[PDB]
Amino acid sequence: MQDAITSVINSADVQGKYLDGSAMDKLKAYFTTGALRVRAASTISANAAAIVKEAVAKSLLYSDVTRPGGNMYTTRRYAACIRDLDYYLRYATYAMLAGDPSILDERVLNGLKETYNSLGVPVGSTVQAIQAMKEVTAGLVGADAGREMGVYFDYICSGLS
Amino acid sequence: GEDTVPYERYLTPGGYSLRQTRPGALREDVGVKVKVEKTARFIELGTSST
Ligand SMILES: CCC1=C(C)/C(=C/C2=NC(=C\c3[nH]c(/C=C4\NC(=O)[C@H](C)[C@H]4CC)c(C)c3CCC(=O)O)/C(CCC(=O)O)=C2C)NC1=O
Repeated sequence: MQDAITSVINSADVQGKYLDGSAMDKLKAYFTTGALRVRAASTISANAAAIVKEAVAKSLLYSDVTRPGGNMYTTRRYAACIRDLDYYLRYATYAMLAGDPSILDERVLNGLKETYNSLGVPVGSTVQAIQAMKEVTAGLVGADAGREMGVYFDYICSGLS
Repeated sequence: GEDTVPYERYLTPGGYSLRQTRPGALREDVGVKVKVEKTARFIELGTSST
């Protein structure tokens, strides 16, 4: 768990060097993008349940997975699916605020593949659900904030696949 | 000896003192010593390996 600042400090410390001009430029880049990160995080905190339910309405609804036999069939499985998608959106917001995806592979992508493979959860359908969540939130917060959200959404989909 | 045009073989100490000890023509050993330029030992010890 480290943001862009802590990773820059960790690189300069593992070097043992002081903060040179490249580290200063990286921190200036983060300190310019931080206000946009803050406003996108507020806008995403506004519409958590709406983004999640629009992602299910785009991908998972009216398909086979909500029908009998699907892994999203029962009300318990539906509630756990909404819980999993809320987790993905919340941690993508955290990784957007930090500017570093270390929290994603520390706390989402750690044992997620083995959990989903033990439960029988389809990984492709949940990857499509995360992609639709990314599409909806990029329609919500704009072009560049949607892109800096979608880089961590693509990180979650890549670590899941 | 009948093959070469002359050339300036000797200077006086006035003329050599004129041309060489000018600041751009100068070296930096020429008259007093220069000490060795090592890096600081606490920087050398603070690195990440011997
Ligand atoms: C914060 C990081 C983190 C994540 C992401 C996480 C996921 C996680 N998802 C689970 C279940 C689940 N996850 C899903 C989700 C899906 N199945 C589908 O068909 C859809 C494609 C997809 C949703 C988009 C479902 C249906 C279950 C329930 C499985 C069951 O009850 O048999 C379980 C099983 C235990 C429990 O429900 O409470 C865990 C631990 N745990 C974590 O600590």
